[PDB]
Amino acid sequence: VCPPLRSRAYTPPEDLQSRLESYVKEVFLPSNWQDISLEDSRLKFNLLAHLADDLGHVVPNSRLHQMCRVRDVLDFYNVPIQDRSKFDELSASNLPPNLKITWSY
Amino acid sequence: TARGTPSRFLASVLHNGLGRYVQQLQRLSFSVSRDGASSRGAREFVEREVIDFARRNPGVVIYVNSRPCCVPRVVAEYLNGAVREESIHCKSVEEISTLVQKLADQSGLDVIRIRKPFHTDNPSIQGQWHPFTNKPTTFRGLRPREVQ
Repeated sequence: VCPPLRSRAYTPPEDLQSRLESYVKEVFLPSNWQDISLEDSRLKFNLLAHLADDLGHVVPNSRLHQMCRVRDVLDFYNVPIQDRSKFDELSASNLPPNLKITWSY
Repeated sequence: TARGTPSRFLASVLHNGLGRYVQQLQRLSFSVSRDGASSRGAREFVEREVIDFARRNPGVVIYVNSRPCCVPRVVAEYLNGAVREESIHCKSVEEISTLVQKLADQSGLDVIRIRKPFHTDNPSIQGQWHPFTNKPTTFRGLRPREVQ
């Protein structure tokens, strides 16, 4: 059975640093944990897979190489993303009273 | 050419400036397409300019219709009943903005040869010349060679 399609929208959690540091402790602890280099493939995979499973949002292959540090991972997981259609965006962008937008799609 | 084209006189829709200026443009219907390189500029205009234009011109109703189209278009309806349909096909954001602003600033009167660059309803203030102006009057209104 195919699971229902997942929504691409992702709002960063408020307890993002706490969750990320807990996962860092689980995987790898030292001071300045944001600078823990993710050069070991085993640890990189563990951390990123745990984060993806938890948050529902995964690092794309294009950004996987540039996620070199826990700081980079934190940046990627605190930048948000939305998946609403262009119609929804335009209609929710505070359309003036004299501007009517309709989709025949 | 002028002889092969209709012509009109300089005029305003309802004396547009005497009391107050009324923007003649009333409706702007933008037929755009989700897909199709022809309407890329139209899509960018809808995203970045149409809202600003709408709020700048509160007297114009704008209808953005996104349907499958090979030639995106803009239909401008003016108070006088004139409809001007312009293709925004493969026009950049700047070109679309200039075209829309020209439509907004333009009256509904036909774009044909204007016979005179001016129009006065009261051309004369001192009295239109007639042959008897600048002609002196004679005693008892006697025409030349009249005896009595």
